[PDB]
Amino acid sequence: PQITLWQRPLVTIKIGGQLKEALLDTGADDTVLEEMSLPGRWKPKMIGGIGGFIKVRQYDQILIEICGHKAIGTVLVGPTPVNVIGRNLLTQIGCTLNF
Amino acid sequence: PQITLWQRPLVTIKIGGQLKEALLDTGADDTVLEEMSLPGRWKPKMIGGIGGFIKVRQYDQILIEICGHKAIGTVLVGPTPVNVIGRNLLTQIGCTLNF
Ligand SMILES: NC(=O)c1ccc(S(=O)(=O)N(Cc2ccccc2)[C@H]2CNC[C@@H]2N(Cc2ccccc2)S(=O)(=O)c2ccc(C(N)=O)cc2)cc1
Ligand SMILES: [Cl-]
Ligand SMILES: [Cl-]
Repeated sequence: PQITLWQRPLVTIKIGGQLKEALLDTGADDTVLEEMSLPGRWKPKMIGGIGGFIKVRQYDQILIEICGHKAIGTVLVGPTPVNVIGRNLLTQIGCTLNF
Repeated sequence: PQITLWQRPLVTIKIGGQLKEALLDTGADDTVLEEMSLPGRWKPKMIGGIGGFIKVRQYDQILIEICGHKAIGTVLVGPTPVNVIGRNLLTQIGCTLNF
């Protein structure tokens, strides 16, 4: 698809058997989602932006489906105010910026 | 152009006659630059990042070039982790997300 930026580029995703709304965010190095359970190992990380930092759990090799595409990547889980899909997974679906 | 996301989408901008590096951020609603001088009067604005909301300075109808494409719009000034070019100017230069 070609997605306009007149509005926030929100997509639905499936992860953990769960459906979630998320922002396609080229500014985010990694995908960050609100508190949820995920399988496997993880490690603690601090991520930050305007307003400061939050602590997240970093899970790797997580299966996610996005716009009918299945991708594998890192998911940061923690108290974010906005779920975003970061570059780490946008590359896997072949997403590019164009003007 | 077409910009992939394996690396941060950093581009050169020109504002106030000076060159600066900035991140193309489709997660940012607005355009937020590091502390700098801009002409005219400003207005207060609160923007929300991952660690919370903060006040920044809002300047309207400011000329700014993004990768050589000329724009004129709202530029916010404040303690942003990096210069970000948000949807208000990305739409202006005709930028979309594609996959
Ligand atoms: N309103 C506006 O214009 C606005 C809002 C908010 C900001 S921000 O400063 O917060 N900012 C830019 C940013 C921050 C840090 C590095 C490079 C660029 C966010 C916008 N897109 C990416 C950022 N994030 C997603 C987000 C947060 C809030 C609203 C919408 C989207 S995030 O959750 O901070 C995050 C941080 C870091 C990582 C990581 N390390 O992977 C992942 C995620 C700027 C502008
Ligand atoms: Cl103020
Ligand atoms: Cl604008």
